[PDB]
Order: sequence, then C-alpha cells, then structure tokens
Amino acid sequence: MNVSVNIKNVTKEYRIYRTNKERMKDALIPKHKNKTFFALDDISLKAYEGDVIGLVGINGSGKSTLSNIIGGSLSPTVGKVDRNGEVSVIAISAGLSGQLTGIENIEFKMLCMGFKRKEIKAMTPKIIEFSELGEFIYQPVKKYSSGMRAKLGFSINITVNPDILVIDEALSVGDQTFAQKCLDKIYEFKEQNKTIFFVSHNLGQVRQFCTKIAWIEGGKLKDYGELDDVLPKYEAFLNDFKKKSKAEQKEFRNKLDESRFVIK
Amino acid sequence: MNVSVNIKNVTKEYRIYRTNKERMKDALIPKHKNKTFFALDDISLKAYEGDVIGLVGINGSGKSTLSNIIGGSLSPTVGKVDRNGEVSVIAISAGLSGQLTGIENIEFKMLCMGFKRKEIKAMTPKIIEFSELGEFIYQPVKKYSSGMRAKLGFSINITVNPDILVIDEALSVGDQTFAQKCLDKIYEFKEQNKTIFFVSHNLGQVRQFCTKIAWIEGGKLKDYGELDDVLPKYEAFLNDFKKKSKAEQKEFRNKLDESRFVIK
Amino acid sequence: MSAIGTVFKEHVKNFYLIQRLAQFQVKIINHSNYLGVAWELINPVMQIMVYWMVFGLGIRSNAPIHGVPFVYWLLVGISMWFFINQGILEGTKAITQKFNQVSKMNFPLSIIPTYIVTSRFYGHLGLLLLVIIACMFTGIYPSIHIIQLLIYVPFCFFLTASVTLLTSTLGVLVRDTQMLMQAILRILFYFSPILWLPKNHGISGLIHEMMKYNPVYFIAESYRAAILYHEWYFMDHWKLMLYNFGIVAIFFAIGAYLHMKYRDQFADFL
Amino acid sequence: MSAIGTVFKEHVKNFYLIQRLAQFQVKIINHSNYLGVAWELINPVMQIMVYWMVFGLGIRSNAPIHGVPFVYWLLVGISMWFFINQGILEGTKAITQKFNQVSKMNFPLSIIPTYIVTSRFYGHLGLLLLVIIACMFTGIYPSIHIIQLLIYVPFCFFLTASVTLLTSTLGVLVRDTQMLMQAILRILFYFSPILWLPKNHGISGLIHEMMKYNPVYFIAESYRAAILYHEWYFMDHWKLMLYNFGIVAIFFAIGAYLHMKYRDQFADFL
Ligand SMILES: CCCCCCCCCCC(CCCCCCCCCC)(CO[C@@H]1O[C@H](CO)[C@@H](O[C@H]2O[C@H](CO)[C@@H](O)[C@H](O)[C@H]2O)[C@H](O)[C@H]1O)CO[C@@H]1O[C@H](CO)[C@@H](O[C@H]2O[C@H](CO)[C@@H](O)[C@H](O)[C@H]2O)[C@H](O)[C@H]1O
Ligand SMILES: CCCCCCCCCCC(CCCCCCCCCC)(CO[C@@H]1O[C@H](CO)[C@@H](O[C@H]2O[C@H](CO)[C@@H](O)[C@H](O)[C@H]2O)[C@H](O)[C@H]1O)CO[C@@H]1O[C@H](CO)[C@@H](O[C@H]2O[C@H](CO)[C@@H](O)[C@H](O)[C@H]2O)[C@H](O)[C@H]1O
Ligand SMILES: Cc1c(CC(=O)N2CCC[C@@H]2C(=O)O)c(=O)oc2c(C)c3occ(-c4ccc(Cl)cc4)c3cc12
Ligand SMILES: Cc1c(CC(=O)N2CCC[C@@H]2C(=O)O)c(=O)oc2c(C)c3occ(-c4ccc(Cl)cc4)c3cc12
Ligand SMILES: Nc1ncnc2c1ncn2[C@@H]1O[C@H](COP(=O)(O)OP(=O)(O)OP(O)(O)=S)[C@@H](O)[C@H]1O
Ligand SMILES: Nc1ncnc2c1ncn2[C@@H]1O[C@H](COP(=O)(O)OP(=O)(O)OP(O)(O)=S)[C@@H](O)[C@H]1O
Ligand SMILES: [Mg+2]
Ligand SMILES: [Mg+2]
Repeated sequence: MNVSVNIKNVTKEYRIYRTNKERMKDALIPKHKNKTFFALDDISLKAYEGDVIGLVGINGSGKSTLSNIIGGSLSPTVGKVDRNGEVSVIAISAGLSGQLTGIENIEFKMLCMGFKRKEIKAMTPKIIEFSELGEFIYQPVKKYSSGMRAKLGFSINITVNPDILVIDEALSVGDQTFAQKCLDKIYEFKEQNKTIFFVSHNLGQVRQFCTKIAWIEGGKLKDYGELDDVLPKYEAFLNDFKKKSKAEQKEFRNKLDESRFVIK
Repeated sequence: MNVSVNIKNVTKEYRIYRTNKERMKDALIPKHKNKTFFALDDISLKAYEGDVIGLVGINGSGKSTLSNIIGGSLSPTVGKVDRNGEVSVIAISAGLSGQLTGIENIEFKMLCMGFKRKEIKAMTPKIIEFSELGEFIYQPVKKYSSGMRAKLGFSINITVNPDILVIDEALSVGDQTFAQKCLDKIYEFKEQNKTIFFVSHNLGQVRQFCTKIAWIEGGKLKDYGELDDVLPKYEAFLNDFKKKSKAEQKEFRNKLDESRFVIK
Repeated sequence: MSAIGTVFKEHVKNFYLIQRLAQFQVKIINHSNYLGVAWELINPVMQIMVYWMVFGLGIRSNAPIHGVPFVYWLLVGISMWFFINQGILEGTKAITQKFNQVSKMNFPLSIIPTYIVTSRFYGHLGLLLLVIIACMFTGIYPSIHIIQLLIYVPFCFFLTASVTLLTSTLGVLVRDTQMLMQAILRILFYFSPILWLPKNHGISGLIHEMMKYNPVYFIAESYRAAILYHEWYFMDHWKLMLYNFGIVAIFFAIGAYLHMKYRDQFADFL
Repeated sequence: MSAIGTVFKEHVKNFYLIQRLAQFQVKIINHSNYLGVAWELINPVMQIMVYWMVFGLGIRSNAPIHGVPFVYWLLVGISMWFFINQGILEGTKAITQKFNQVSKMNFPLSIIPTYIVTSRFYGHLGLLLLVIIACMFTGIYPSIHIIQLLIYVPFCFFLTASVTLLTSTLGVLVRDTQMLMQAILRILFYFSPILWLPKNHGISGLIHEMMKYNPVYFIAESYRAAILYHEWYFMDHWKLMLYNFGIVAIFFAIGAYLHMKYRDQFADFL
C-alpha cells in the first residue's frame, strides 16, 4: 500500500561524563574526545497503513528511544524519519495537576493537546460520562486514588483521532470492569485501519493485538517481520536465556554493553 | 497462635469543600456543619503470625487507606491499631533522586529508611550485584530507563527484615528475567513465617500467594476468612457484575456512594 | 527572518490560549492559601510600605520631590517593578519547568514564557488601578494626559516579554544563567529613578547620564508624566522612546533566532 | 516537658545523619551548574558588592564608622545575614516539601528543618573564613579576643534553628505563613545595625532602643567586637546576652510543643 512511516539510518548518541571538569573541558575544547554511548544504531524500517507493530526486547534495549523518535519528541543524531499523517501518543498522566479539579483538568489537558474551545465544550460531557468518577469530578485530583487518576487520564487521552498512534506500556487501566472498556476502545481504534506502534512485555497481549514484530537488541534491529515468523524466535531466545548460569548471563550482558560504548 | 496486628473500630473521615468561603467558615465557626465522606467505617480484623492476607475490591473501595493505616503513615479518626513487631512497606520509588547517581542513591535511601552507617557499607555490594545495572551504577538516575529505575528501587527496598510487611501492587518488576528473581525473593520472605499484607488486582497471583482474603466494599469489610471460602464469592460477584446493563451499574455505584456521604 | 516570522505567527494565532493558560497558572499558584488570589495584591503592597519607612521617613526626612509629596511619587514610580522582577525571574525558568508536560503534544513552544509573564501582568493591572484611585485623595484627578497610558502600559509588557524570550533559551543551555539575573536585577533597581533623583551637574551628572541608558528610567518617568505631572512626555523625550523601541526590537530578534535554532534539541539539555 | 525531651533526644541521637543529609542537599541543589558549589560563595559576595555601592558610595560618601573603614565594618556585619535569611525561608517549607518521601519510613521528623539549615551553615562558614582573611590586608590581625567566636557562631546557628522548628509546623497548618515571613525578614534587615548606626539622643534614640530588641543587633555587634574592636563583648552587655538566650529558649519550647502536638496528623494538612 502506502508507506506511512519511513525510518532511515536513525542513530542516537549520548556523551558520558564522570566529573564536572570533564564536562567543562568538552564544552570548551572543540577537539576533546570522550566516551560515547550508542542508544540506537542504524535503524531502518518501513511501516504501512493499517500495520500494528509490537516492539520487543530486554531492559535497556532502546524501544522507548525509538518510540520517542517516531513520536517527534526526540531528534536523531543521524538519519531521518518521514511521517505521512498526524502523530499522537498515549501519555495519560502528562497533563494532570493535583491542584485543579477534574473538570478543570479536562480543559487544561485538552488545551495543551491542541484542541479548540468549541470542541472542548462539545466533548466534555462524553469524557465525564466515560471516566465514571461521579461526584469526585468536582474535587481536586490530589484527593483521588490511583485508579481514578488513571481512569481520568485515559478518558481524556482516548479522544484523539490521529493517523499514527503510539502506545507505551498501557493498554488498559483500572479494575476488572474498566479494562474491558479500554480494550474495546483500542480494538475499535485498530478497526479503522490506523497505524499503531505498541511497546509491551505482555506477550499474550502482543499475540492478540499486533501483526508485526520489531526485535530490538543492544540498540540494534535484530529482526523485523510478520508476527508468526518473528515472535516464536524471540520466545525461543527468551526460553534459552533462562537456562544459563549466572556467569553466562553476566558475560552476555557485558558483551552486549561492550559494543555500545566507544571513545571518540 | 499470637495476634500480630489487631484492628478495632477504625474509622476514617474527610471533609468536602466547594469554595474557599466554606473552608474558612468551617475553620472559624466551631458548630458549622459540612458534608463528610467516610473512607473507612468500623473495620475490625485480627491477624496472626504467618498469615498472608490479600485485599480485594473495586476502585475507590478503601484498601490503600487501610494499608496506610496499618503501615503507620496515616491515623484513624476513631478506633485503634495494635501492632506486635516492626512494620515495613515496599515503596520502591520513594527515595530516589534523579540528580544523584545510583551509588549515592543507595546510601541516601538506606539512610532515610533508618539503617546505620556500618550496615550500609556492608550491604552496598550485594545490592549493586542484584540490581544488574553494570556501568550505569556510576551515572545519574535521570539518565536511566524505567525498568532500570524500578530494578534499583526494588533492589534497595528488598533488604529489610521486618516482622510485618506491606506490599501495594508491586510483586515483580523488570523484564521476564527479573520477575523470577523478584518472585523468588517474595516466596523466601513468606517462608520465614512473616505476616504479609498484599494489595492487588491479579487474582492468579492472589490465589498462588495469599492464604486469607479481605473484601472491601464501599469503605466496609464485606467478608474475611480463608482464601478458598472467600475468593470464589468475590469472583462470583465480579462475574455477575459484568452481566448487568450500564444503567444497572450506574445505579449500583450511586447507591454505594449514597451511604458514604453524610452531613454533620 | 524566518525565525521572526515563525515566532510572530505562533504568538498571534494563540491569544486565547495564552490568556487561559495564564489564568490557570494564577489559580495553581495560590491554591492552598486561605486568602487565595488576594495575596497577588497583598505582597506588593507590604513591600512598598517598608520602602516608604526606610527611604522616605529615615532618609530624606520626608522631603517632597518636584512639588509632589514623596509618598505618591514613589507609589506611581514603583507600581510596575514587581511585575518586571517576577516576570523575568520566572520566565527564565519557564521552559526548564514546563517542557516535559507538553513535549509529547504538538504545542507552540514560544508561548511558554509569555503566559508566565501574563500571570504577573494581571496583578500589575490591579495594583495600577488601586494607585490611580489612591491618588485622588490628595487632589490629583485624571486628566486628558492619562490617555498616554494606552502606549506606556503595553510597552512595559512587551519589554519584559522580549527579555524572557532570550533568557528562557539561555537558561536551558546553561543553568548558571538563573543565578546571574538575580544579581543583575538588583543593579537595575537602585540605579533608577524609582527611589531617588540624581543631582546632575557634577559627579552625579555622569551617573544621571548613565542612568538614562536604563529602560526602567523611561518607564517610571513616562508613568509619572501621564499620572502626576500632566505633561505629554514624548514632546521632549522622543529620542529615549526611539532608543527603547530599538532595545525591544533587538531583544526580540535575538531571542527568536536562538529559540528557533535550539528548540529541536531541548530534550538533550533537559 | 515530654515534647522538649523527645525533640532533644531525636536531635542528639542523629548528628551524623543530619550532617550527611545536609551534604546530600547541597549536592542536589547545585547539580546542573557549570561552576557547581562555587555559587554557594559567589551569590553572597555579589550581593555585598551592590550594597557597598549604594549605601557606602552613594549615601555616606564613604565615611568611616568608629575609626574603621566602612567596607570592613559592613563586611563583618553582613556575613551571617544570608545564612539567616535563606535558612529561615527554606526551613519554613522543609516539611511541606519533604514529608512524603520519608512518611512510610520510620524517621525522626524533627530533624527535617535542621539539616536544611545546616546546608546553609556550610556556606556561612566559608564566607566567614574569607572575611577574616580579607581583614588582614588593612592591618587587622587576629587577637586573643577572636576566641569569643566559639560562643557567637554557634549561638547564631541555634537561633535560626529554633525559629524554623516553629515555622515548619505553622507552615503546614496554614500556608499563608510562607508569604508573611518574606515581609517580616525585610523589616529585620533595615532596622538593624548591618548597614547604619542610629544617632541616639533624639528621635533616633527611641529607634535605637527599639532596635536593641532585635536579635540581629546582638549578633552583628558581637561579631564586630570579636573581629574588629578587640573587646570582650559580654563585659558590658550581658543583659542582652540573657535576653537573647531567653528568646531562643522560648522559641524552642513553643516549637517542640506544637510539633509533637500535630505531627501525627501531618498527612491531613498536606
Ligand atoms: C558559566 C559559563 C560556563 C560555560 C558556558 C557554556 C559553554 C558552551 C557549552 C555548549 C552548549 C551551550 C550553548 C553555547 C552557546 C549558547 C549561547 C549563544 C550566544 C548567546 C548570546 C551548546 O553548544 C552548542 O551546541 C550545539 C549542539 O546542538 C551546536 O549547534 C550547532 O553547531 C553548529 C553551528 O554552531 C552546527 O553546524 C551544528 O549542526 C549544530 O549542532 C552549537 O554550535 C554549540 O555552540 C551546551 O553543550 C552541549 O551539550 C549538549 C548535551 O546536552 C551536546 O549535544 C549533544 O549532541 C549529540 C546529540 O545527541 C550527542 O553527542 C550528545 O547528546 C551531546 O553531545 C552539545 O554537543 C554540547 O555542545
Ligand atoms: C490567614 C489566617 C487564616 C486562618 C488561619 C487558620 C484558622 C484555623 C484553622 C484550623 C487548623 C489550623 C491550626 C490552627 C491552630 C494552629 C496555631 C496554634 C498557635 C500558634 C502560635 C487546625 O486547627 C486545629 O485542628 C486540630 C485538629 O487536629 C485541633 O486539634 C485538637 O483539638 C483539641 C485541642 O485543641 C483536641 O481535643 C483534639 O483531640 C485535637 O484534634 C485543634 O484544636 C485545632 O485548633 C486547620 O484546620 C483543620 O483542617 C484539618 C484538615 O486538614 C481538620 O482535620 C481533619 O479531622 C478529621 C480527621 O480526618 C476529618 O474530619 C478531616 O480530615 C478534617 O476535619 C481539622 O479539623 C481542621 O481544624
Ligand atoms: C537615616 C538612615 C541612613 C543615613 C545615615 O545613617 N547617614 C549616612 C551618612 C550621614 C548619616 C549618618 O552619618 O548617620 C542610612 O544610611 O540608612 C538608613 C536605614 C537603612 C534605615 O532603615 C530604617 C530607617 C528609619 C526609619 C524610620 C525612622 Cl523614623 C528613622 C529611620 C533608616 C534610616 C537610615
Ligand atoms: C545619594 C542617594 C540618596 C540620597 C538622596 O537622594 N537624598 C535624600 C535626601 C537628601 C538627598 C537629596 O536630596 O538628593 C538616596 O536616597 O538613594 C540613593 C540610591 C538608592 C542609590 O543607588 C546608587 C547610588 C549611587 C552609587 C554610586 C555613586 Cl558614585 C552615587 C550614587 C545611590 C545614591 C542614593
Ligand atoms: N540521557 C541519557 N543519557 C545517556 N544514556 C541514556 C539517556 N537516556 C537513556 N539512555 C540509555 O539509553 C538506553 C535505552 O534506554 P530506553 O530506550 O529508555 O530503555 P528501553 O529500551 O525502553 O527499556 P526499558 O524501558 O527499561 S524495558 C539505556 O541504556 C539508557 O540507559
Ligand atoms: N484526601 C482525601 N480527601 C477525600 N477523600 C479522599 C482523600 N483521599 C482519598 N479519598 C477517597 O477515599 C476513598 C478510598 O481511596 P483509596 O483507598 O485510596 O482507593 P483504593 O480503595 O485503594 O482503590 P484504588 O487504589 O483506586 S484500586 C476514595 O473514594 C478516595 O477518593
Ligand atoms: Mg521504557
Ligand atoms: Mg490504590
């Protein structure tokens, strides 16, 4: 079909310091060399419309960095990303203030998200109905519990209509009754032929939601393709890893971290 | 055996305000009456040594309030709690500062928890080995990822040796390899015949970990007893609730919230 | 040329959003106070009182200036200083404090310091109305010349805003900037006609000539001309007007250029 | 009697913890600065410079006091003021800011404002050593009388600490307290011998007699007696010593009583 997201040679580097003298010397001297850490390294993948892609890998692999670079909140050191369409991110807790009440927080967050005044006025009652807070919609958010804060954040955030959606480790929130509502909303979102990027550790959710898999290891793209051809490979690697000794796991992690650090 | 925790007629009330004039008038006038919200209401239960008790209920029920009152961070309006032994709480993210490095954060958090200098010096290397950060132990915590922050917090926090332990919705953190380590630690904690309070929504984890169930509904203690006599009842209630209409659920929630509010 | 156009368009298209966010900030700041937003007037008033006892009663032995009682001279001269001080001190910190809440959203980033400034402009307007009302008890009633405020109250705002547009970027790249302004602003308070009037024709003459290079000089003198002296200020001091307009334009241009040059990498420095 | 005993025991048993937490706070505050902790000395120094140009060069036309150059008089008199100002202003906010991090842990809660004060006492000690070294260039060398500092530097610390022990509790119950101190501290700066000396024998005589009820009077005058005048200060002013000791005791007693009365319900007000 049509390419919606196109990532070409994206690289992300960071500079590692030990004392303030090192930081100042690097800031001043143009030639000064220091250690450099490669968070990402030469990532290339093409996404199509209607593709649901799940990102998999161990801690520190670099999937939040990639989803921030796709989301637009972070910029590559090298390479480029071409987006066809508008991009949105599910970050439920971002715009909530404990000093404000729930009704005020709806307007505050919808304003920060980019909505116009008439749309905010029109869609406030539906959000209030969805969140199911009741009377506590008239109270400061600092008097809430954790589940109610999550429910309000999710209800405000799910009102977007983008072309590209990014979800980072939150598919459903609340108790057993709210989770079904959240899952139904996400499945409706998938039904409309929208491109979705999804980061998770729940492999059952990945199997029942995604259609493509992106395997990230050591800041690199290990593999990329259909779910039924790639997910079994990652699962086999995972099951093999649990069967090594502690020294073998330490050696594997040290070898992985060796290639990510370079003096330059 | 011996009663370890004894809760008698614990009640918790809150005062609800709409404008600053109401708040000031209540502050000044001694007789002024206002709305009052009953977060808890006449909770009584006896806990024994070696009991693992799981707290269950829907959003807003009052289990975090009860676990804070048991933990000692909150005080009852009426009634009293008698603890036999020292009490600890698993709050992994509490003492972490993004400005400090990991090694500094270990000492900072262990000092705030109440340890002495010699113990901190003796147990730092084991914590460093457990967290499995590697070189990033020498970097500020604000350069970490989410999984690494959780791993460091858990590794620092699991070093306590209390008589009563309180866990609020975190049994394991990290990827698939770290979760087994966390579960093994928690099972070892259970093996030593320690009293544990556990708050969760994962009913499989509750079935495989706890031995008693405390059902909280509308700020009240619906039921209390053995796992195999109480958990099926809560599961039956939960399965019945999903089969009502939206109006029936709204009516149930409104009826529940009616009894919690009183003018006085 | 493109940076100026981008920042100008972003500010012009979002007037309502700027006002709404400023109001929400005012609500957030005073949330737990028993008095509420009243402190937005109470804090500036008390500071004036102290400044009257030290510099009016102690020094000067309560001596009038230019045929006017010293209390009203000081009152009209100091009304805009708290707005300038607070606006700059918090606009320097605005982006560092508020980038992460809107980074994931598509937001006009150049308007972040401006609404922080507007939240202080509200209290300035309240205090200025109070000062004009208080000046009527001595016998100083509004004249036609008061219409000059329609040029002078806006200009002050613009000046403050322009400065923050630079110092918000500088404060992200180098944090030590936040410690420098505290020392600079103090120099701008005492070397200005807010509390005292230089003698001129002497060693104080050079100090007066250097003081004329402070924009606060023009702001205070123009306010006093409109409210107290009943004079058309620009009929004798249009060169100072041109100098201050040039200053505001220079600050806005440099701030826009730097902001559009570095905004895409703000996550690195934060 | 029990509240005093509890607070005293909690402070005595945790000397090392107080020092360590103060050091961690100093590290946290200056994390992103290029210069680092050097600002802990740079900020107080610059403020002195301005105060020399305004009150020494402008007013007074650089006139000596009591046979000493004005610069050293002011330098010795102002060295402890920044510590007092900052210590009180942040000790009033300490519990509100730091209760939630230690609430779940079993922690001595009365030591929270004290380590916030200690983090400023460090910079005070550095500045005082610099001032004593700088006084040697004119020809004022240390004498035996300098040993008096062993009573006077501690007392100052205690005074500040006692005040915070009250104003930390008051700041949790009523937030508006945080806005009042800003106005009170200013009054305590100008009605003190830090910048000027009252005339006495006149209308200034009553002001001098009222000024003697300020503890800052005793602090500055005792420091100057030990460093500049080569005099045993207590041989003529032991009544002021007793008055100030009584003040510190009263503040400590009231603060301990209120803190132990309300500490169990701090989560309600926060
Ligand atoms: C008390 C005083 C103490 C000392 C004061 C500070 C001394 C200077 C410090 C330098 C400093 C302050 C700004 C300085 C100028 C601002 C004022 C301007 C005038 C004001 C009236 C920026 O310095 C600027 O860095 C820019 C980099 O964007 C660079 O931009 C352009 O350059 C060319 C055209 O200039 C143009 O061709 C080029 O395309 C541009 O990039 C500028 O040239 C350079 O001046 C901050 O240091 C920065 O730290 C950053 C990590 O936080 C770091 O970026 C990251 O890059 C990689 C990507 O991940 C990765 O490796 C790391 O993440 C990290 O390395 C920067 O490299 C480093 O420099
Ligand atoms: C610009 C100025 C604006 C106005 C200024 C403020 C006006 C006064 C406001 C009153 C105020 C400030 C402190 C006042 C004195 C402090 C200075 C002392 C002297 C200083 C030199 C506290 O006031 C104090 O409240 C105490 C309550 O602990 C009470 O303590 C003792 O009383 C008896 C012996 O006094 C003794 O028998 C008794 O056992 C003690 O309880 C005190 O008597 C009373 O004075 C704050 O208001 C408080 O708000 C709290 C919710 O945050 C609220 O507590 C909660 O209680 C329930 C439990 O969940 C639940 O219903 C709610 O959660 C809530 O209701 C308090 O009820 C309310 O009062
Ligand atoms: C008067 C004064 C000089 C002048 C001074 O002292 N000087 C300088 C050279 C000549 C003359 C002298 O030789 O004494 C000063 O510098 O600061 C002051 C500060 C910091 C002051 O805060 C408060 C007062 C004050 C307030 C009310 C009343 Cl009713 C009375 C007083 C106050 C006066 C002076
Ligand atoms: C001198 C002065 C009076 C005194 C004054 O103006 N008075 C009061 C009654 C008599 C006399 C007068 O009638 O003019 C004052 O009040 O504030 C001042 C402020 C706020 C000042 O900040 C800076 C200076 C200053 C600094 C350096 C140099 Cl080299 C020169 C100046 C400065 C002087 C005065
Ligand atoms: N500012 C930074 N400076 C240096 N390294 C960083 C910085 N931010 C992130 N990193 C490192 O970049 C790597 C990738 O981090 P992330 O992408 O956030 O983690 P992740 O792959 O999503 O895995 P999780 O979230 O822990 S399961 C890790 O080694 C981080 O420590
Ligand atoms: N400060 C407060 N003032 C008024 N009501 C409060 C306050 N804190 C909590 N509540 C209410 O007390 C009730 C119990 O809250 P919690 O015990 O925190 O929630 P919970 O039972 O743990 O359920 P979760 O965590 O959302 S699954 C809820 O209705 C809260 O809104
Ligand atoms: Mg992540
Ligand atoms: Mg909870």
